[PDB]
This record gives sequence, C-alpha cells and structure tokens, in this order.
Amino acid sequence: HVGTFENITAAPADPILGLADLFRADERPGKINLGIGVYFDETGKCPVLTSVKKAEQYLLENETTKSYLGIDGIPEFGRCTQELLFGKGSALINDKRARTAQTPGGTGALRVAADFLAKNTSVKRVWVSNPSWPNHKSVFNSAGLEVREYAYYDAENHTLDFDALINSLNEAQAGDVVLFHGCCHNPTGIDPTLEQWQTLAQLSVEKGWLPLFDFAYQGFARGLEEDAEGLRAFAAMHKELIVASSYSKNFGLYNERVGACTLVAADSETVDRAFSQMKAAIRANYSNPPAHGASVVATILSNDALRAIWEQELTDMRQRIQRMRQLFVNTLQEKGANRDFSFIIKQNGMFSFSGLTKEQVLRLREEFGVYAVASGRVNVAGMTPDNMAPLCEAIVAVL
Amino acid sequence: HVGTFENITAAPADPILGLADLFRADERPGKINLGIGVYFDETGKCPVLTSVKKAEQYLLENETTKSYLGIDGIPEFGRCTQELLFGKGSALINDKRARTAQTPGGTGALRVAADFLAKNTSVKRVWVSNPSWPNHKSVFNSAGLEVREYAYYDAENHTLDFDALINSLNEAQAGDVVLFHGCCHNPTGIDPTLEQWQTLAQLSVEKGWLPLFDFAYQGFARGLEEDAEGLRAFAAMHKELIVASSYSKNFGLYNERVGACTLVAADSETVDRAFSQMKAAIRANYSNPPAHGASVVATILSNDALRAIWEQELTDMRQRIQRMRQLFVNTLQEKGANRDFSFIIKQNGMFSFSGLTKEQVLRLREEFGVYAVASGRVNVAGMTPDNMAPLCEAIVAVL
Ligand SMILES: Cc1ncc(COP(=O)(O)O)c(C=O)c1O
Ligand SMILES: *Cc1c(COP(=O)(O)O)cnc(C)c1O
Repeated sequence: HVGTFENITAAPADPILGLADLFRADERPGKINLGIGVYFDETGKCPVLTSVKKAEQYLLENETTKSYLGIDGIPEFGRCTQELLFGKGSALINDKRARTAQTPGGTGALRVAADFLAKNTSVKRVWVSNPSWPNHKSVFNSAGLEVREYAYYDAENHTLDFDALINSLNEAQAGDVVLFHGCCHNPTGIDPTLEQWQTLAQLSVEKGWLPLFDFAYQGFARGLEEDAEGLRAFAAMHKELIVASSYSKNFGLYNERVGACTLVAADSETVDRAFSQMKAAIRANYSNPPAHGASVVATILSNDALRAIWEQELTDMRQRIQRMRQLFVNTLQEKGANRDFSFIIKQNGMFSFSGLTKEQVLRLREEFGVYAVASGRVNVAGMTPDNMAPLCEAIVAVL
Repeated sequence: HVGTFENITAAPADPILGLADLFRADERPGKINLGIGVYFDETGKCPVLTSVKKAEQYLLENETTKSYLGIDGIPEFGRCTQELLFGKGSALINDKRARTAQTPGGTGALRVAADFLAKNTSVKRVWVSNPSWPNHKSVFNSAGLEVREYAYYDAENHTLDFDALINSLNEAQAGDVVLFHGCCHNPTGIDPTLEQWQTLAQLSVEKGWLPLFDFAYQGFARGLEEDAEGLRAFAAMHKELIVASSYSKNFGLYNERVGACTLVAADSETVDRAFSQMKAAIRANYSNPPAHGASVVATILSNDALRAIWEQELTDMRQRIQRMRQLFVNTLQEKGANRDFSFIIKQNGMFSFSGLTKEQVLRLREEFGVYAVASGRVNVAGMTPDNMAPLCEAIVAVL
C-alpha cells in the first residue's frame, strides 16, 4: 500500500510570485521590488482607496445578512459592469444579448470561461499573445484546452509587430478562441491603435474566431471609455464574444477577488441558454462568489458621489505612473545610460519590458537588491521619487 | 459562420439553489423556506453574528492595504484551522505533517482537492455516501473523477445501515478516495458513533483508501471538539488524508466564501512537495483567495474575548435547532399526524430526512407554499415558534 502522494513531482516557482517570497527574505537594506502587479503610491505603499473605505463603512452599518448570493452574484454588479464595458445605451444591453457572472477576480473569470468552453462547446484551442501574462496558459490548460501563441512584440523597435501578428494568426480556425488584452497589454504595455483594433475586428469576423477579451486594467491607459474602444469595435461586429474583467487594479481591491465573466450571444434566448451552463460550471467550482469586494464596487458605481471620488482616485493613479515613466527615462540618462529608453514613454499601464536580459535581471537582484521578473518586466508603479536614483544607478551598472 | 453557442443545451436547475429562486418569486405572504442550509433565528431572519460585526469593525479601522494574499491565504487562518480540526498539541501539527490553503468556501476546497488529485496522482474514483449533498458529484465529475456510491441510510428504520456501508465499500480499491462527512451528515443527520468511526479508520488503513473528510458543520452536533472525534481517530492512523472544511455555517459567513483545504502526508517533505502542486492548481483557478471573510475568522479565533462571544453564539444556534426538532415532533402529533416522527430527535444538525415523497414535497410547495428539497430534506433551522403550526398543518394535510 504505497502512498498516493509519493510519486508527486514538485511544482516549479511561479514567475511572478516565486519572486515575491524571495524578496521578503532578502535582508539587505534598501532593496527595491519592481515585481508584483500592484499599484504603489509616492511612499511605496499599496493603500486602500478612500472611496472603498467609505463604501465599506456603509456596508458595515447596513448589511443585515451574509446569506448566500446567487450563483451569478450581485445583480447590480453585473449591470454596472456591462455599462462600463459596452457603454450606457449599448445595443448589446438593450437587446439583452449579454449576461454577466460575478467571479473571484479576473483569474476566476478566465477559469469559468475555460471550464464552460471545454464542457459545452467544440472549442479545442486558445490563441494568446507571445508574450502574455504567464497564468493565461495555466488557466486554459487546467480545462484541457490547447494553447497556441501568436506573435505580438517587435523587440527591436519596442513596438507592435502587426504584420507578424496577422501572419501568425493565419492558422487560427473558425471556432478557435483568440485572446486579446483590452488595454495595457501585460507585459509589454503596447496596445493596438483604434485602426488596428478595427482591422482585427474585421479579420476576426471573416475567419470565424471567438474573441475572448481579458480586461484587467480599464482606466489605466487613457481613461475608462477610451480604454474600451477596442472591445466596443469588436462588439459592434460580433455575434458572440466573452469578456473576463477585473476590478483588482482599478479599485485597489486585489485581495477581495472581484471580477466578472460576461457572455455575449446572438440574441437573448441563446445567451440565457448558454449562461445556464456557465452557472453550472460555477456551482461545481466555488458554488457562489464572495460578496464583500463586489458589494463595494456596486456601491461605488451606483452612487454619483462615491463614483466621482473613485474616478478621481483612478486618474491620480494613472497620472502618477505616467509621471514615473518620464522620471525613469530622465534619470537613466542623468545616471549615464547610453541605451535609448524613450520607448518606455510610449507604453501603457503598470508594466514595461525593460529590454534587460535574464542575466542582467539576475545581476540586479543578487548584486543591487533590485527585483524584477526574469522576462525583464518592471513595475513602473513601484518606482518612487525616493527609490528612482538608486534604481537607475543599478540598471546603468549592469548595462 | 454558425455560432459556437448556438447548440448549447440548457442546464437543469440546481435541486437546492433553483428552489430558492422559486421561493423568491412566490407572492404568497405565508410561504415558508425549509430549503437551503442557512441558519434562521427565532424571528425568521438570517442574522450577522455579533462576533462577526465586531471583527468587521476592527478590520475597517485597521486595514491599510488590500494587496494580494499569498496563494494559500492568511497564515494565522491556516494555523487556527488546523488547531480546530486536530486539536491544540496534535502530533500532525508538531510533526509539520499538515498544510492548509484558505479557499472560497467548502465547495472551493472540494474542487481544489479534486483538481489536485486528478492532475497529480493516479486517483480515478471517489466514493460518496448514498445519499449525500447533491453537489458532491458535480464537483468531482467536473475535475474528471468518477463517482461511486456506497450504502449509508436505512430508510425503513431511519438509521445508519452499518453492515450495508461496509459491504458496499469492500468494492473500493486501494488508492481510491472515500468521502466522509465529519459530522451532521447532509442530508440524513445520522453520523457514525465513535466506535463506528474507529472501525472505519482501521478498515480504511487495511484497504488503502485515501480519506477525504468534508467538514461543513463542526460545532452543530455536540461541540467543536466532540464533532472532530471521528476525524481525529482517522488522523491517528493514516499517513495521508484531505480535509475540506467550511466556515459558512458555523460563522454565518456564507456569502464571503470562507473555507480551507488541508493536506496531510506521511512527513514534512512529502506534504510540502504535494502542497506545491495544490498551490499550482489554485493559481490556475482563482489565483488567490478572498481576504475579508477569512480575516474575520482569524480575528475571532485569535482573540479570546471575541472567541468566547463566538463560541456562545454557536452554542445558541445549536441549541435553538435542538429545541425546534423537539417542537416539530410534538406539534406534528398535535396537528393529527399518525406516523411516528421521533427519529427526527435522533438526527444532528440543520437537516432531517422527513420521509416525505417527491409528490408530497411538490404538493407542499404548490398548495401550501412550504418549500423543501425534493428528496424530502427539511431545514430544521428554518423552523420558528411562529411558523411551526402552519408548517405542521401542511405536512399533515399531505400525509
Ligand atoms: C456537506 C456539505 N459540503 C459542502 C458544503 C458547501 O459549503 P460552502 O457553502 O462553504 O461552499 C455544504 C454546505 O452547503 C455541505 O452541507
Ligand atoms: C492581473 C491580471 C489578471 C488577474 O486579475 P485578478 O483580478 O487578480 O485575478 C488577469 N489578466 C491579466 C492580463 C492581468 O494582468
């Protein structure tokens, strides 16, 4: 009677999280963490938004029960989500072509979609960008879906390689899923222009793809409505699509696990039929979703006063990151870098590829106490006026 | 192109959660909800516990960040969970043989265990009592495991059929998983005696089963420690086991999704190796767990003054249910029932198997507005002094 657990092989280190335990252990003073994807403020802290604290006080005074939510969560949460993604007065909403389930984070939204697709459709293949968020492949593989990669980044020009993106998707067939980042591509910060989004929307229709949008950073590129232009171009042309969205970053609600999976089909009758199977996939996973984070979002979005506070806090975050992008480039020059880092200014969101090699990312860590993901992705929101000069001196030393 | 969603078949209703939907829509003022397993107080409400409101007020004023938890959640939540399960000073704890992940509810803990087994071991079959919670089968089937049923309930004598149980399980092979309810069996309310638990533990070892304990009602049968006696007899003999526990009910934190998956192995090296893969399965599901409800639990169990308040609140819930069981049986005789219902006094927890047929349950709903599960399972914790007479009048009218 051998043990069931004896033949188990240890799992490797998570590329984004295996770094953060290694940082908490580093006993050297002045270590700098440019790793995980949370926003920091000017003091190097990840604070709770004021609008979130106000909403939580209201919930504390007014909640009378913790009784289970429905499988698909708080109804007002789904309605507010659809307005954010598609626009108030969107035809998708008036025609009742969309259904939204509240999920545990954006990751939970991707997993719910994966399980739904694997069990209820003939989907076998998901196409994701090279590079992408590393957990994309793990989520879809957990449902038994093959993940293929399409070309995306021109590492010479630090730009979108649009010709190669098109050519690399030539073999994506009708009924394959193609995954797009809605804005603030993770990790490159390079997003399609509006004309490129429109080109992709037309191509997607002709080839019969099922688009799946991962929308974790709405509001961090240009603004809430501007950042959804690409999704709304797809939505104007497609009968069917899926949107996995996250409120982890734009509400600073990371650890409360607040996301949404939104299904769109040709008509009300079809999406309700499909959504009933998505609810069955949720029930066999975590049963029903956590209330606290989504109650906060629904409260803020339903209250004109709180929503005005939140939108300003989101603008404040967006502008800080842009300020840091400029300061990073200026300070690298001041500290003597001869490589041109000006592409950094053109990139959107929290993350840019620095262009550093795994070998330089390792030298920064072991020699200077500066922590970046081994792909060379650095979190610009982890940079402050206080840590920018040491950080830049370190990069310049390993160049 | 024909749509990917066009030919999806609609999912059937959940036998528990679909009932709740019907109950909401029912416009009759006298309707009575004996379906879903939530606790109601003497006034028919599902309250937030006082210990929980106090912990939530502490969190509101002292939380400074919502930054992601680690994949396995709050460390103190895991330590407190193991103490509750195995007891302060257990050798599993001092030998470092146990690892706990915070999960989204007991359901999420079940799905995480199932995914982990399916993807990292040779396990193929899970054995589940007949009857059991209806969602057990969906969770294990959705992870790719086969579900087999073992005998349990003697429907004529309203008792545990221990000879049938043991002969059923002689077909379970070594390396199969056998699922046990820790206490307050759902739906029958009939649990093994300590002497039967000890018989099963010895037998489990001889045959090479991997025990999986589902522990959603610790404290609702006799007490916190007494309700863990059967699990602790297993933990005394086995090299390996899995416990999926829930805080939904004994903390009234249903909609915050608070549970734990606890892995036990032969030694520290093996459990950490196994746990590394469990973390991978979580990362590919919901990434990391929701903080609010687990933080409430850990605040309460970590503070003797809050813990004392909570323990009294749990005792009060347990005693109120015991008072309704007696009131239920006495009132049925007063209302003209000629059958003996005294077996309800011998059942533990929220649920009693009433012995009503599907046709009688349907008639209770349609004609009297009394909602029970089609199996005839009734939630005693939904009974109150005020609704007892009409409820019993309805049941007598359909006998
Ligand atoms: C036996 C059993 N297992 C699991 C669960 C699920 O617990 P949770 O709501 O925390 O997911 C329940 C509660 O409904 C239960 O009765
Ligand atoms: C961070 C991130 C997620 C995960 O969002 P959570 O809400 O934390 O689960 C998903 N997709 C992308 C592209 C991300 O950057």
